[PDB]
Amino acid sequence: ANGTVMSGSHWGVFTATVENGRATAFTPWEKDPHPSPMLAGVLDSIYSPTRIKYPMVRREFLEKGVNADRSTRGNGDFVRVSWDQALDLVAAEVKRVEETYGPEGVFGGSYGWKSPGRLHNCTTLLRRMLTLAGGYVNGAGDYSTGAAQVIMPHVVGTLEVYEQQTAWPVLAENTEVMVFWAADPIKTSQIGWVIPEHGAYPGLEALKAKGTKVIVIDPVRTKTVEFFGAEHITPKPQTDVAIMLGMAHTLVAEDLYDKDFIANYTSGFDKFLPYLDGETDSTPKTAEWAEGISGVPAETIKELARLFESKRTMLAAGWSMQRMHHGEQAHWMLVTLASMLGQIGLPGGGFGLSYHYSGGGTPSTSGPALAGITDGGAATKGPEWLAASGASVIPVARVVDMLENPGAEFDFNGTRSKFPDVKMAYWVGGNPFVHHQDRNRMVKAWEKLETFVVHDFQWTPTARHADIVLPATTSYERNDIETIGDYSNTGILAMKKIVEPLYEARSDYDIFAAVAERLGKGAEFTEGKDEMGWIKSFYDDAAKQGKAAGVEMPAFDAFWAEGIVEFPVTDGADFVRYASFREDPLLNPLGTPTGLIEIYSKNIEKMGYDDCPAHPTWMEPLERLDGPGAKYPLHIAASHPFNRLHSQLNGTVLREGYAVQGHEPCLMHPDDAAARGIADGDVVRVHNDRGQILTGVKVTDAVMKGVIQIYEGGWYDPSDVTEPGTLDKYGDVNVLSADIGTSKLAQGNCGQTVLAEVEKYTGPAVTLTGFVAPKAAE
Ligand SMILES: NC1=NC(=O)C2=N[C@H]3C(S)=C(S)[C@@H](COP(=O)(O)OP(=O)(O)OC[C@H]4O[C@@H](n5cnc6c(=O)[nH]c(N)nc65)[C@H](O)[C@@H]4O)O[C@H]3NC2=N1
Ligand SMILES: NC1=NC(=O)C2=N[C@H]3C(S)=C(S)[C@@H](COP(=O)(O)OP(=O)(O)OC[C@H]4O[C@@H](n5cnc6c(=O)[nH]c(N)nc65)[C@H](O)[C@@H]4O)O[C@H]3NC2=N1
Repeated sequence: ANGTVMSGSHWGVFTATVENGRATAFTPWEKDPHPSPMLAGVLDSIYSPTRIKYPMVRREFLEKGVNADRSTRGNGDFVRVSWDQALDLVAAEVKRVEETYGPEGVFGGSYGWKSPGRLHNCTTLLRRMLTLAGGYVNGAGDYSTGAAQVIMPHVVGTLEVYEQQTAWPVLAENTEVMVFWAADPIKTSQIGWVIPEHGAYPGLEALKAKGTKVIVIDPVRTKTVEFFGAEHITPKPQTDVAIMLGMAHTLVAEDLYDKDFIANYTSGFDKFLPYLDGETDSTPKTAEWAEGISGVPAETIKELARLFESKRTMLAAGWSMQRMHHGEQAHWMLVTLASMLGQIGLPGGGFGLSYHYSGGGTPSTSGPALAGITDGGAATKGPEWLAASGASVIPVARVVDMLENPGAEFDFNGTRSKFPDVKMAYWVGGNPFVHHQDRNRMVKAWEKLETFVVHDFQWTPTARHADIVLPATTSYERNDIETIGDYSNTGILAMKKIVEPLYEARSDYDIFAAVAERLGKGAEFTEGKDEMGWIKSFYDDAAKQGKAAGVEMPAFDAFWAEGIVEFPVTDGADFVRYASFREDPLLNPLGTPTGLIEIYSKNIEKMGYDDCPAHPTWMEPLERLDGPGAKYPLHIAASHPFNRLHSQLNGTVLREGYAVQGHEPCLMHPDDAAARGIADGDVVRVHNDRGQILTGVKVTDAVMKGVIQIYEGGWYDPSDVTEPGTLDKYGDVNVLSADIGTSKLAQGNCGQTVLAEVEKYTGPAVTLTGFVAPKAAE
């Protein structure tokens, strides 16, 4: 096999060079305006030393089954087995758990970023098989906008976080002041949930070319700051709401805010005002009060408030500030501040919660939607699940609380239910042993599972902790179809097979059709179709919709031969979010009970949640930098990796470009380094009451004083899985996070509410074992 093949991924469209059946180079699509350097690691992930070769069974589970000693999961003691033995065993375990415990005994939430592709959607495929097996417990929401996606529907009446933004070109022509609040779009625009078009880069470039004022509010001097030479505001992490309240207070005290916009488009500001003024608690939320909490100068806070009120301003907020205790307050208070500015719905004004994600704001084309295989759920009646058997769904980040407290009650967005009693967890396309908070608690809670099954193509910590590991193929070893552009709908791509499945790896589709076949539902899982039958069915449906919309597309074979279809932009570049509501709120009301922006929410008031009041409120978090009585001195900006997609690509050649002494890097301010005797490049121990990890320090004033940056996604590498609190040799920041809910409203994760201490490491030397396969899988 010596040629070139085009395909796509979460990092973008690309062309692979193949030489005697091996992919040797991934070259970015010629129309990608800003490719990601991570493509080199994508290619490397097909072949790296942590590629999973064969199906494996954890020796203790192979020998003892449910009586296994579960405290040794993760020690790497696996036995290689044949595909037939492993499929029989997985099918027997699914049947056994379903029969013995009901669907409530099987957790199938399997949260994860997987790979794009309408056919090879491993998490949907898992659920298609589990539906056929009798059912399963699902997850609700995600780790990205756990809080924001639940509070927005109460406030603005829509999901908001995953909806199209005012178009980039409308911003270049109308916005005078662009604010990136807790957003680093240069960093996070590299990837897409579906194939990315990188539409933010030309949008950002156009703002810079127009000379538009840009202000970044972030504890770290990011590349977004650098790109624009932006005015950079450095709040102590977790104090943005106090700053917003200080700005709002200033707008009232100086009599500047838009009273008309508040009277005509919002509901409940009159119940928020007294609190803002301090009438209810003797604590006027002044700029000075906000300086006390956040560290940002009171005069800067007022000057920003005045600037935003006097110029067409776009508040482009990111999501790290809601992935925290009381996370709901952040975007609720931002919308409240934006309502006080009165520019929601005007070209270039208001707010936007997706300018830093998957091309939000890239103009949408007139093309049709593309849909892929489904879980079969809307197809034969799932039996009756009664409340006594527990909820059939949990907020995703409550997975460990669930395992630890079967039958216990939990509150979620106005409803109380009981946790189901789960005995089996099946995970594909996700890495919970890296993405979930409080690794030491989670490691212990996993002992409640009888059986844990994982499919991946990389030996992640999650694969290392499974009882049964099945090697999946990458997208580059099969064919698929997918949209380019979560919002732009730039076109549809043929994700063409580049190389044959490596080693004994199999698509998740093939695996699940095999398990389903052993359960007696083979035909039902495949629907009588094969890989191209499924792909052509999705395409044809897309084509039928396009033909009916005046966007006719070629026949399938013709589309597949070209490898792509691109669609025309009609009016998508003119899109202004909230314009129709602004233009006539009686004709175009929002989906809230009042039809208006709810600054005070009667529906939330009725829930009676102490941690989620009925108007945006400054509440003390579990821990925050310089909080009164806080134990630990440094805030960890546990944010998204520049050179990984979460944990993805950790076990590739890219790792050498950022690792420090082989460990995940930790940014630290020179003053904080010097106070601990720490030198740039030193191995340091980062620890709190929940865990301890090793990182390699990079001393830089890019991180504000009091804050260290350790990205999420590091492959957890425990020194000894049987030792509680064991040191993590590589640097998974989730060993240090707490596992608590943003509040009772959303139950989102608080992965960025983290305080810790750092010292030069003086323990025993460490050997990294997470970047090579377990000995028996070699
Ligand atoms: N402290 C902290 N701060 C954060 O900001 C933070 N972010 C959170 C968020 S928003 C997210 S979404 C999570 C990410 O958590 P997530 O589990 O989504 O992370 P990934 O590293 O994308 O794991 C995806 C896995 O799927 C595997 N895979 C890819 N394609 C396939 C396939 O076709 N088949 C199979 N079987 N496997 C496949 C990949 O190899 C990889 O191991 O981390 C969350 N955790 C976080 N913690
Ligand atoms: N390169 C890359 N890697 C990825 O893993 C990745 N993941 C994707 C996913 S699923 C999503 S959800 C998004 C995540 O998009 P999200 O906006 O949640 O990104 P983060 O990197 O967690 O935080 C963005 C910025 O917030 C700053 N910040 C942290 N705490 C605070 C705070 O208290 N106040 C303020 N004002 N700023 C704070 C951080 O320093 C960081 O620069 O990116 C997506 N894109 C991604 N790109």
